[PDB]
Amino acid sequence: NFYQDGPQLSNTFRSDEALQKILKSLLPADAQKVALPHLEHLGERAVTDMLTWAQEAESQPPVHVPFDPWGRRIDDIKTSHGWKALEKVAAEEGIVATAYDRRFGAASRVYQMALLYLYSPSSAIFSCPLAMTDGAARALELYADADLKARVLPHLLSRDPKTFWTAGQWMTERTGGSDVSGTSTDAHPFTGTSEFGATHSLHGTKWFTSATTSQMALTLARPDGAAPGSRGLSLFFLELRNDKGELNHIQIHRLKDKLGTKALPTAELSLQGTPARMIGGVGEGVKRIASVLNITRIYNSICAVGHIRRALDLAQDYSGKRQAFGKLLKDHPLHKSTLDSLEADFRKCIAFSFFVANLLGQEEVGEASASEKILLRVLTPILKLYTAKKSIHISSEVVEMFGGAGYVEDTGIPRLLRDAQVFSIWEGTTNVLSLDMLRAFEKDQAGQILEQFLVLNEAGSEELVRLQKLLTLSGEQKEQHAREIAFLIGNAVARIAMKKYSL
Amino acid sequence: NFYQDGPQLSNTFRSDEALQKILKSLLPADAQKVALPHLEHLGERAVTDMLTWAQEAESQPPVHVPFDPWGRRIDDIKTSHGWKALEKVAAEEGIVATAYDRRFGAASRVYQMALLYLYSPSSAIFSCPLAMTDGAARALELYADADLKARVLPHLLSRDPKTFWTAGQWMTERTGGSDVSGTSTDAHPFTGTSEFGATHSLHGTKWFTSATTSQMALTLARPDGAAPGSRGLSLFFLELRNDKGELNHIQIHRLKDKLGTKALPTAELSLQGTPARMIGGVGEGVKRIASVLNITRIYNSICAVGHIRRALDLAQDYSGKRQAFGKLLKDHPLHKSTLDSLEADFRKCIAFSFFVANLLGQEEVGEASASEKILLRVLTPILKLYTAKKSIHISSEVVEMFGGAGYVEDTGIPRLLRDAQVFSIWEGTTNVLSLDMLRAFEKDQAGQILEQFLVLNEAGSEELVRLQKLLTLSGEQKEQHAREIAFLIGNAVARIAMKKYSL
Amino acid sequence: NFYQDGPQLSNTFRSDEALQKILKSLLPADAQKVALPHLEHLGERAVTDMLTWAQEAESQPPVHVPFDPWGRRIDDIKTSHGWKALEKVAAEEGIVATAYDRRFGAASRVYQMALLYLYSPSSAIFSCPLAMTDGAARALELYADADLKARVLPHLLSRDPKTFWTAGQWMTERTGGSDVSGTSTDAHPFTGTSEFGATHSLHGTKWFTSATTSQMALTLARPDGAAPGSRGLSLFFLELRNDKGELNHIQIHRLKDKLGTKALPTAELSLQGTPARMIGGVGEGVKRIASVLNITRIYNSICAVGHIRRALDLAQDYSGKRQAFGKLLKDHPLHKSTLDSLEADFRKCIAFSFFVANLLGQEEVGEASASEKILLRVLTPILKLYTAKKSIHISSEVVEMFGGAGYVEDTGIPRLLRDAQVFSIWEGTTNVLSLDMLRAFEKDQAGQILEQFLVLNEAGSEELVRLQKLLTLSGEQKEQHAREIAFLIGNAVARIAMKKYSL
Amino acid sequence: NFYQDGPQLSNTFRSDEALQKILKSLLPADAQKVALPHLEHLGERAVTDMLTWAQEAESQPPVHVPFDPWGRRIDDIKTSHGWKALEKVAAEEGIVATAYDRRFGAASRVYQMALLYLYSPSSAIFSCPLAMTDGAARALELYADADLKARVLPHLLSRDPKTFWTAGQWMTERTGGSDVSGTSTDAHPFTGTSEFGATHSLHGTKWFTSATTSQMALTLARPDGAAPGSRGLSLFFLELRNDKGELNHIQIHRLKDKLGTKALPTAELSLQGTPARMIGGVGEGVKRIASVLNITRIYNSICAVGHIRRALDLAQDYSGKRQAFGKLLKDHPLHKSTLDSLEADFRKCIAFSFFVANLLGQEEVGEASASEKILLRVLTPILKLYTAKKSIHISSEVVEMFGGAGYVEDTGIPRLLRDAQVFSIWEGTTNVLSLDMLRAFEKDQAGQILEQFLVLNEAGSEELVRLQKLLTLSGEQKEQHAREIAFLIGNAVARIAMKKYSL
Repeated sequence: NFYQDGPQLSNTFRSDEALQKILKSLLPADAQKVALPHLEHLGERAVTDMLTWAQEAESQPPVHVPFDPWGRRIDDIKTSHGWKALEKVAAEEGIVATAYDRRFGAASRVYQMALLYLYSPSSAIFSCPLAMTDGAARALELYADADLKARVLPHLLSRDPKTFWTAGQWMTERTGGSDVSGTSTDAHPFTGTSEFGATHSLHGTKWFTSATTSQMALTLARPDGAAPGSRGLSLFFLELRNDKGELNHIQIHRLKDKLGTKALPTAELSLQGTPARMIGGVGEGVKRIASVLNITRIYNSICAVGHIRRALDLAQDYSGKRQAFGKLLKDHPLHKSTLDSLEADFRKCIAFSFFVANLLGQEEVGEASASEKILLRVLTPILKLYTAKKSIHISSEVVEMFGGAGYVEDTGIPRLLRDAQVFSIWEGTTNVLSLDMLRAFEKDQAGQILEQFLVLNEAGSEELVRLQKLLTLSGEQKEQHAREIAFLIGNAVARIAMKKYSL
Repeated sequence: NFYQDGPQLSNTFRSDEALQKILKSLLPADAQKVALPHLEHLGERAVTDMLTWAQEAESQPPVHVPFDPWGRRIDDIKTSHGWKALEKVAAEEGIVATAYDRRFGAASRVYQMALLYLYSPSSAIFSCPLAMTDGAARALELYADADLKARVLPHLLSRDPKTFWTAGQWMTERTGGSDVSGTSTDAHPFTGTSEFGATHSLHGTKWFTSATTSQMALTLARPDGAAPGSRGLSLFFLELRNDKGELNHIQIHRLKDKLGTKALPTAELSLQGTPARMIGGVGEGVKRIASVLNITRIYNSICAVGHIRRALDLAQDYSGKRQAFGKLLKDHPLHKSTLDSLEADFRKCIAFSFFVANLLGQEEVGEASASEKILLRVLTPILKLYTAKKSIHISSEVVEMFGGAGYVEDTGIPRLLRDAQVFSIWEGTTNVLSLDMLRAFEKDQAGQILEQFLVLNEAGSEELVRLQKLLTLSGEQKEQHAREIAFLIGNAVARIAMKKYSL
Repeated sequence: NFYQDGPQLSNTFRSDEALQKILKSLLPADAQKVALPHLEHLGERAVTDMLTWAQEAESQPPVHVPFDPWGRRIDDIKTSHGWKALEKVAAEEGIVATAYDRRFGAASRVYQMALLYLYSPSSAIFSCPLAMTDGAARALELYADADLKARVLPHLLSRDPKTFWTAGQWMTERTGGSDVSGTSTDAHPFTGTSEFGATHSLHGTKWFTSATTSQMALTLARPDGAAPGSRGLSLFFLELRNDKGELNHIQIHRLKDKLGTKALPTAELSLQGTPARMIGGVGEGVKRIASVLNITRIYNSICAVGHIRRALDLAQDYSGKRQAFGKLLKDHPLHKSTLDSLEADFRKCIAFSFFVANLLGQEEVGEASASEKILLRVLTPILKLYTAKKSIHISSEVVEMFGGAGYVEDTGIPRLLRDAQVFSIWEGTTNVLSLDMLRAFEKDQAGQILEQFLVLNEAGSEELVRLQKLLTLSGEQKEQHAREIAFLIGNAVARIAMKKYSL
Repeated sequence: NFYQDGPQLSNTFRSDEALQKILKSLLPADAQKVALPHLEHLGERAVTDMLTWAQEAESQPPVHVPFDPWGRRIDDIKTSHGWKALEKVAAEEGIVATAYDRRFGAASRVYQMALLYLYSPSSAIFSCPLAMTDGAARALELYADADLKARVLPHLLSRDPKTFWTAGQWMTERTGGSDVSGTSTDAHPFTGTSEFGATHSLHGTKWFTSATTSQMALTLARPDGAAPGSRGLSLFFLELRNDKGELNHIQIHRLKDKLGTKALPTAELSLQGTPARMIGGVGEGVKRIASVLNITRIYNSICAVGHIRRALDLAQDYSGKRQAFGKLLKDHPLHKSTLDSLEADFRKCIAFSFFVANLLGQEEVGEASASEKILLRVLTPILKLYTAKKSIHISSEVVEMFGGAGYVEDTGIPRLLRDAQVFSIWEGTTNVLSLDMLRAFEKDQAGQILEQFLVLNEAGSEELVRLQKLLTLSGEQKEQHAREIAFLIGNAVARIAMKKYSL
């Protein structure tokens, strides 16, 4: 008799007025001429072939096969065809490469982040490998010798699926992930054959990694003569496999069985003499990898806001199809008010995100003012923790908006919450990033540069007045209030950005 | 080399100063004589044999076996030994029965709810069957003929596992759960044999049920020739199986694959001429079933707060074992402030819950004033939506407090979020209960009785002023503000209750 | 250190001297011109893309999805991409269609059976659907009205994957498969709409079926008012789905969890008013369906022998790679003698199979003598039970030849035994076919025609003497000796055929 | 409507006339007084609580958990409660210990083998650990120092579940299992703490083992100064865990996913400095472990015949419940003749098995004549390969006797074939044991002692005449015919034993 119609998606570029308004403000005419048709195309893929491949990957999670039938240690990771297909899309659509083709100045990074914004929610979180790939490319561009750059960058930035590499970023060990000072991976001097000029061999265990689907990784290790703690750490480049395709003295222990991001392989592994090449100098590892973090944290933000948009698209569509007590849900004043509130949060998030992406683009093309560089540094952790918390809140409300159906996995709706919860954890928790914000304040007059910016652009906001009072408090009291400070700034900046983009 | 020590629990009665303070206020001396050692005993089981049985049930979810090997339709649901054991615990510890032994007046229900509070978080949500069992006993006690009470109550209230029955409550159909007016299950006059005086046969589909875990159920159906909508619905009692152990014309379609509560069988089923007995008169179904809803909503609340306590117990213990940047997490001011904030929320929730539990007890022993009965009616939906939202927020924060480990299933931590999300959905969503609160106001001056209660018991405040101003608004403006109104009231009653119990 | 190299296959046409000798004897020059390059091509696919697709299908068995997420009964069966691909191969390589292109007279069927012989062992038993498809085409060709032939034959005999249909054959019910007289499926007159001229609606349960893999099926049912037993049964044609792709009143109960053939969906289903079209007259069902049985039994035989060849190819290759006590296994006299014995059995089986395949071809093009038609009738059940038993014996010996590895599933070797066991059970057990042989003798002097054939074609022998003595026995003594009689005949015909083909 | 009744078992002692006749011949009066009531009791357990525990273990196969949630390598093997329960039965019922309590002389081993015969088919192959436990106890009794015997034998032979140990026998490596000469496990001298007087540390990989549920194991290793090949191998004792329960430098790679014996943990593991104690002298390992093989091979035989009896009990019962073509299966002459033939094979197997068990008992109490010791040596491999092949043949026929149902796993019938196939592989393949027979012939005039025995007890058998002609052939021709020779002897001896026991 009666059966409920479930939610349906529509082209994600055409359905997103906020994104279109933002790009009209941030993209110059020559950029729009190329970007808008590309984006409209990607928006179509997001609800057609990508959507199916993502569903396929989520329904067939990766499997570790440590041994072949005759006892050879192979450490294969079996993935779905859909997962492999989503990697190919990332290459051919230039989801990473677009940022590094800086034809459009600062707008190149904006255009790229718009591609990521459409791609990510339909990628089964392949966007995580892409974040680390982008971060790795920038790090190599900034710090690596010309020969290493010549070998690796054409792969990371390739638009050809056959040559495209992704990178892992292997920073977490059992001792800590927030704090890497306890890193126990040793780097012994290495003299031998290599295809990339390896200088050391690495011995240690990496506790969360993206396993072996990536061709390279960056990691931290402690050379034989180095000091303890963070300043005995150097940055290292390594390749996972040799010519023939066998792992370079890398052993996978197991895959993590995770709350969400289930299509994404996350492994514990051991480096057992893995050949590697030091980048930068002894002791410089932590501060050099800091430029990988800035990019991955802005990826995380954009992916979290794309996730919000996907949850709300499903909720909006359902609200026009589900009836209760005589009315469609969208026509119940309380239900509509809840949706409106979530959409308002979304608008803050997407404006804030692209405001920061623009700042990032400005810095990457050398056109950022001293003030803009400081703003980028302060706002990046704030953006990340802000959009992450919002994406979890919104995903949970959307699960509840579907009622009982929201709690049953074959509707696809519980995944929204399971996946969203990752965003406030990966690349730094709310508290770790709140403290990074407080430490950004202590350098280059950054607290005052932020204050001047807020006074210049919206002196009369309710957030600024409260924020000023908090910023006068003691050191440890500011730490205790660090979250409140972060969200006041995030909200103040979101409002400024929304006005700037006419949202 | 280094391995992190994971969280450990300790006796849940001794470790809970809040619960002890509340019980010292609410239980008279004679009740304490019986209750406190029972609770200390149950608090030990909660972290020993129950914890093991719950883990086993969560690791071995129920499985539907529709057919035996020779083609007989049997619709068996295979469960773990741990799940069966937790059912035995519910009987022998009197997790339901304690409330119906009313020697301690209003305190009998308070004592029972303290038992539930300790039991639920170590029950793999067997507490859900218990809520529906308790609700069914109350409905039968209030409305059923003497012969039906004599048959069924000794099973529902038994302390002997061999005799104990649980009940299902089958309201939800595909057309709706919030709104049951679209109920399509027909009740035809029945003149066949039964063991319980069946009067009708039921034909329809019940879309979320507790499957065949229960020996009986209450449900709604539309008798032949009855009016459309909720006004044509009657309340029906049925038993699931006959003498031989065969399902009484009930077919299980499948089990739901759920976000959480995975040990709990939740089934879609069809009634295919299921004999049933009408309770009460034609047209009275929804109003009679409200006494099941009120009890299950208070169970939900107590279970949500027990869940919060469990999440925080794990976080607190971990915070004394995990180090970062040289210090235990508990010694980082921001982490400590976050924990303190979550604990403050916990204290509001438990005080509010037992305040309402005491009111329920008062009404059940006939000692509640007219105003207190009205308070109970108004505060029950508020308590439910209030504690549910807090439980989800706190579980998500606790997941993030464990960092990466928090996101990995074998630590047991992701389950906190997956399970918590259920609390804001079953037995009513936030918005549906917000509206139930608003309809309660429009009956017997309930809004005015509520307001006098808040004014008498708490000083003037901006929140109070804000609430009074909201309560005068338009029909539709009150609806738009229904959530804000509910949380304003919830916060006020929580403060009042915390003061009363010296928390 | 040391790791054993596992078995490898090579092109299955080039590696099979027996098959090549048989085809040089049975195929005329014009047939060889077409067939030999086609077969060499298929022999390559059998060890490349087909082998990969079969492994994938065996590793991802079909899954029944009875309900969509919103409660619609859809009864989907999800299969692997590999399974779908192997269906495409069957069409494009003309694994069925080749027989019905009778330009080469009796040799068209011989050529088709050579294709099946190479295809089947790398098909994850998709060859089972093909047998039933071939059988259905023959039944329709022989018995169906022109309009039904015009509709259906272009699908069954299509070489285009977009147009190709397979058929199921639904005979078995819970009461019996060997004996269909207890068939309980009723056929009521039907006056509704259909796309194929349906005359009845079917109501009953079919206990082993190929589920919804097929677009059509043949089945038996009892029309209203018909006699009891097999004499009341008629043959029915039905299509599984309508225009919209919805099942035509067919419900799938579940898939069988089988010892082997795990990639093949085998379902229990209920016909719940399924429109169907009677073929032939009332009471003629069993006799008309015999032309499906005869073809499927010869398919079974060829598939059993292809299975034997696959098992021995693996054993032979392994025997040239595995060492024990200083020598390759092939150089141990006892191991070599065991292999030689299994190979001698293989040669009997393949010669016997193609001998009967040639007879089938002769009859299908109208060129078979009266005696040869009778030989075909007698030898078909014998061939089937004979090759089946040999396939099981040889598979078990090959499992043991691999030693411990033979018993471990990821080597692929245990599957040889699990799959082989099916061959002696479907389309008739050893005893049921032994009795079919005995009833065939009692019709048209068939026993005497058989005996003259053996005497003319083979010298006198103790086996021959033993057989003649058995063929004169009592009604019940012949039954007790039915197996011995069948294997005596099978061995005699195998020797005669081997001599004829110079094996 | 119609549903088939499935097969049911009855007390396995009372239902087995062949076993009872054998024990009346082999057990003296004082032995029968104790044994027969014990056996009747075990026969009841075999079809009640053991049957359920075995089903439970087969439905919940063991799982390897290499890491705890915090990264500690624990290599846990999770087993079902039923598996644990079947171990307890083995201890309390004295399934091993009974043989070593030699109150009844040679009849003690017979009584024990009768217990094994009833136990094994209902043990989910826990009888395999018991075989290795028995073998280990005998080896220690024969060759170990008094102090080691004092420590270990009370555990192996315990009737108390709390103190009972099982043993593994770790002889197979990747290089070979039939041939152990390629053993690569090194034994370095060890000086340190041990609880059992360890003398060496072991380094190597064992390719098939019974994992970590056993407390001890025997294995072969090559000391630092030893020769290559088999005479550089010494026999070693080791314990798997220390005081606290952690593995003694043993790492489990994975469990095998096997054709059958699915309840039994079979693991690949590495010895990584595992402390061990040499038993016997350097170079003596292979010949000392030969006395473990003799016991495990007779266990295998008895278990294989118990397996035959179980398959036939199910088939016999089904044959009295399934009808086809108007008659119960048992009443169809061809079906009855097939059953009779299988039962005749069973009678040969059980008589042969207990004839050899009696010989074993005679040798263990020092009462075997020179001729009887030689007969035991020659007949042991023959018994093992004979009963194994018969059990596979009979299991396959029984699967087919159940028709389609026989091929579907939830009937329990396919397991009969999957499990039976192990018997011809473990502890030696048919060919390896056939060659061991031929080598037994070359010592102590053994071929002539066997001939004299056959001439004395049944000169007129058809087997002897054929056997004599084969035994005159050349060395390599005897090897080529080794299987035929083995089965002729097996059949000749089975006939002699059947006459001796009045079967």
